[PDB]
Amino acid sequence: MRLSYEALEWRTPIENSTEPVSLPPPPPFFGQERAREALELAIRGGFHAYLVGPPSLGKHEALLAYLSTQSVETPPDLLYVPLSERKVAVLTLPSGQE
Amino acid sequence: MRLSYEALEWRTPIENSTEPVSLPPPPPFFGQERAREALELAIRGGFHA
Amino acid sequence: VSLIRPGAVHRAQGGYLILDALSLKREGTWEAFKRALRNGQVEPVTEPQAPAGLEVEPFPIQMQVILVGTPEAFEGLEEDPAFSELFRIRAEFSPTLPASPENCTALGGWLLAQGFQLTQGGLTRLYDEARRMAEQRDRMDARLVEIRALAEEAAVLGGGLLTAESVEQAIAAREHRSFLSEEEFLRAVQEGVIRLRTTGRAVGEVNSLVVVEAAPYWGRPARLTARAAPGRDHLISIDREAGLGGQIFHKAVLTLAGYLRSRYIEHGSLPVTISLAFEQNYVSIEGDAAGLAELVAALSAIGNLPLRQDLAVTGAVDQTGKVLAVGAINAKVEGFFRVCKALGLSGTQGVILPEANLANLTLRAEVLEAVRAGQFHIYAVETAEQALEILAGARMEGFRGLQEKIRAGLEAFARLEEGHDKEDRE
Amino acid sequence: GGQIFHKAVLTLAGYLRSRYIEHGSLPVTISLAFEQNYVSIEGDAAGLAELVAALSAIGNLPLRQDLAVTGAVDQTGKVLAVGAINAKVEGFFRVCKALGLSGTQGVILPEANLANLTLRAEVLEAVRAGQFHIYAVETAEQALEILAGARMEGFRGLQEKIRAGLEAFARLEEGHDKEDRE
Amino acid sequence: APAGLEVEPFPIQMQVILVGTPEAFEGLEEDPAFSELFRIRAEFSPTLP
Repeated sequence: MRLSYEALEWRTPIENSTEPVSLPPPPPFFGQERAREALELAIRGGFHAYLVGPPSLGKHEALLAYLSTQSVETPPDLLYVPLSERKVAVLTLPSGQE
Repeated sequence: MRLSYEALEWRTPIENSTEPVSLPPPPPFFGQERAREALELAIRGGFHA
Repeated sequence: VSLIRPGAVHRAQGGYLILDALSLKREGTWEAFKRALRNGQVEPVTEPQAPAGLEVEPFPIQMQVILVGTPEAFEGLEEDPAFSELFRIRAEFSPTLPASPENCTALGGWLLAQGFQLTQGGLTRLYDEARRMAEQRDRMDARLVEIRALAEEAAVLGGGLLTAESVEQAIAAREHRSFLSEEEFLRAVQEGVIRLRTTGRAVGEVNSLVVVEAAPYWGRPARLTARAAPGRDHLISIDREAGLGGQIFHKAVLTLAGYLRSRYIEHGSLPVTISLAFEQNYVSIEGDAAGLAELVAALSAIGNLPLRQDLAVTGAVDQTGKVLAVGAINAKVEGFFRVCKALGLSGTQGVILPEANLANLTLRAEVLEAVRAGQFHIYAVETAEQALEILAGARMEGFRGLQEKIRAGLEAFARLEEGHDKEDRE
Repeated sequence: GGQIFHKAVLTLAGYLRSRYIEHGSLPVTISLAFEQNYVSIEGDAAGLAELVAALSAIGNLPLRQDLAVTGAVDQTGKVLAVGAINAKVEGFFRVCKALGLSGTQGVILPEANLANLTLRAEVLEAVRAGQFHIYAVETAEQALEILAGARMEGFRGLQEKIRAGLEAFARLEEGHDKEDRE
Repeated sequence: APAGLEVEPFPIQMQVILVGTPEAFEGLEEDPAFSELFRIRAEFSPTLP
């Protein structure tokens, strides 16, 4: 059958090409409910996750933006203690005790 | 069909050869409009071309 | 102990260590990393000519590791069962987002946060181009950096403000910067080096549409010729026999052979040998998008049907005759439109594309304007029979029909085989 | 032989099978050989040459050795453009000059290569003097007509002679089968 | 060296303009990061009108 122009037009109509718009920033992983839920679970449980996506999806940047909003207890001041002149170990202390 | 000699000539005829030609230097990327415009865009935007 | 430099693992404690799977796989440090995660062994590396070292006590790990990588980068990494055991949570990004006002607003907000100042026209054009990149009409490309790069080019070319004209200029320049191959092909076609007929009718010739497998995927018609000769049942794909056809192309040719063999049952084996050749090809054809084109070409060769050269036929076909969807339909249709425009639009050129690609048609402004004026047509077919009716300008049913003409052609070829074999016997 | 050469040979076979359907199949086995070759050839620029050679072999048509033939041919029998046309034409001119110009040697090249004909000087003065000819063809039928020096249509034409040769080969195959069966 | 220098890196303000034959980039365009980094393509037409 011959396709009419009406059934072929796809461009969303433009009612004004001026008046610059001001829109609120979207939450990280917008339209990516699967990845955002997986990362919510990984953060909640402390599991090691891994992000998968075709390249140029900005996985590295949204992930950092999403993690920056997170809240965690103050990380302990880990420090190397010499158990001898030959052996050293990594020791974690509460913040400010180092 | 046989091709006549007039249909096989391609060399531009020479009218004079004793006078040394004098011409101004061509702009960079002459004939290369696409490359020149691509570099213009890269320089204007600071992209990596 | 005072000379131990902390690494990424040491400053990731109590937090998250973001890594690229490419670097872990490429640098041979995947084994050491999984050993640090499983056994809690983090030893500061030392140059190979070291006098001695420090026997670092095993170090419990309190971090979360979030690998980031392409699916191809991880497919080289699930081969180790330790990867499945350690990284249990799989966060996967959909290549496309649904096309909706909510996602348009989200894209606008994201681009505004990125620093661009969007007019409504510019945002709408960027969202439409995202849908075009996704190749869908109801889905938009989820590759936000690609859209950000296009937005940056639009800002540069428009003066910093993203208007519809600026985004159109950016897209036009993006097409024009990689247009050299298409310019060369169009010049060759105009000069006559690559002979493509976009007007008139010819028998056994179909302007099959192919996609160049390099650069921006430019579509371009490649004339296909089918020759029906009496002989043993054999569908000869010249490109496949010469080695220019891939696995999928060979599967498509075999599927066409099966459809032809099973469709016409009035003799024994199919009484014709069909030679399908992509003229002027000289390259490897490893896709299945010409199945319908070469099928209608074979049918025309069998039946001596004069096929219209205005219409370019694309789309795969199964062995029951039904046209299946193909990808990159936008590229094929726009390439054929470019080739028609170079030779001049006669007001009857068109493209025959599968009915399943109604949702994959995101044609440019020029193609849609040509369709509006009637200078370019788009035909949607569900079965190969409809494609043949549209090409030959007749109907299979009824007398003087295409089906009866194909039957008559097959009967003539079978009679020629009969005559030769009887002459052999007598 | 490269993949393109095999494609050209298959295209030639398809053209021969489709054009001559007077019998249930092409009743001739044609062997095409580039003699004194000893090196792989990968292009399809010889499609028209081997097509006219095979047609002459079928029809017992004596082709002129004065004219060289270049250019690919599709299944429709339309001569296709080929690259390095200047190199081929000048090479044949050098060979003709070394063996002495007889005033009739020439080259048959596709009509689509007229834009690509940028020949050396000596070839051009040879053409001026009438010592070298360049024939542009767009159909293998025209190339065969020029080589064999006869019109394809009509009585005592090349087409009828090709059909007669094919008929003779078919009748001898028929005689073989009939004798063997009986 | 026994004790190296932990040189902290510096911001980049340069623009990179690679030059190469089409097949020199054919082995380099298959890297997905190349497309994202180098956006502007400057094509040189091998023949001029």
